[PDB]
Amino acid sequence: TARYIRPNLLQDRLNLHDNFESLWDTITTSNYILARSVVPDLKELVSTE
Amino acid sequence: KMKAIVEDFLKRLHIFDVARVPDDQMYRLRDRLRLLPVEVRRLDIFNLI
Repeated sequence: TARYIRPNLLQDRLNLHDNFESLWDTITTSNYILARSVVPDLKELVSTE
Repeated sequence: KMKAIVEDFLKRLHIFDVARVPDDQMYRLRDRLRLLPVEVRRLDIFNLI
């Protein structure tokens, strides 16, 4: 009975990476914060002092 | 995890502020120890066990 909806992941289609700087910056920024949210925190360090 | 043995070692040799010395040097310490023989006494027993 299983049924899903195709994700539709056609690539770039639009090449903004060659003029729309203004917006890339906004993307990068975004994708970046996104990243930090994931990058696991570290553990077992050497006592600062 | 050997960060264990080194610690005790140095301690038993008073003077040294164990806590007040990094994990570094410590490892390098192992690296040198690993290349050393054992005192017949010590060794001769482990073989037995």
